[PDB]
Amino acid sequence: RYAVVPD
Amino acid sequence: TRYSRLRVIAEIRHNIVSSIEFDRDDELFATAGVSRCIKVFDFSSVVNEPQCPIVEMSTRSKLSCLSWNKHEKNHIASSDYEGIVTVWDVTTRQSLMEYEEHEKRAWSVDFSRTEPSMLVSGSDDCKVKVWCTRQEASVINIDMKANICCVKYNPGSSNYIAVGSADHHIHYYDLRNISQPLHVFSGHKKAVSYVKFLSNNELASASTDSTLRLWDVKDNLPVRTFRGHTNEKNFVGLTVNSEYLACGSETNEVYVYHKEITRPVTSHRFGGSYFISAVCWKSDSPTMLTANSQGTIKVLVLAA
Repeated sequence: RYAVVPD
Repeated sequence: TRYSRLRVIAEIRHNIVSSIEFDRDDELFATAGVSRCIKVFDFSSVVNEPQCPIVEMSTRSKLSCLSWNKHEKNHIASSDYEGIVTVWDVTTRQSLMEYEEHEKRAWSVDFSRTEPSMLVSGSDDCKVKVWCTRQEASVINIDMKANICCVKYNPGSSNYIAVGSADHHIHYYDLRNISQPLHVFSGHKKAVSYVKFLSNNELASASTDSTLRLWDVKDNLPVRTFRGHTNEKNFVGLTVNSEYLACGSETNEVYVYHKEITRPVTSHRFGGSYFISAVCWKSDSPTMLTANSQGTIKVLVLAA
């Protein structure tokens, strides 16, 4: 997954 | 009253663009993202013509962020999904430095404005690393407790950095004494994905709590919370100048806020479930670069 902020 | 809309003055039709940034003179801009290609464009050509980058540099991994050097016209840094922080020369296409200490993806890189050979990165490895272009090894390392989404130098002094953390806080460090941050700003309810300075004393942040926030780093105070956009998941971009904040949205819309007003001044639908992925003001002007998850680039301008 790309450009997904860490939780 | 001053502005009510964003006009499209140019569009480069298209992969996620993670970063779009102007060079030191706002003459060139660069894009980079999942396609593993740092592209440099001439701004005036883009505005005036009916296309092609003037430089294309291929990389080994997807890029998360770009930062142009504030003194060396031709130098630009990148962070990538392998954790590598690279300094490039866009004229020779050389990788000048390849910094490989991070053990996980690096989400950000930032060249200091006032000590321009210094650059800082942050990573999912929970480390902040400060680098100097004349040295192969990191100069400063801060071991933090959570993934780091963004690190930004204060525009007036290379001694201060803001760190946007997955722990929901902004950690503001004086690099001369890293034992404790100067201050930790709480208020966001989810990871802090971006931190950007409006001025020496004014710091903005974005978070996947669907807010932007404004903070006072002189007196360590919360100032304001901005709402209207949708940002629960992605890196959607944050850019600020002396008066305005702009950010992306998972609705494929760009939002603009004036720093004194909590609800948007205006917004623009980019034209599926696309998200805006990168934004950058042209300094303190009403002109902005924007890009989305389809790879489309638009030059927008605030207008009456």
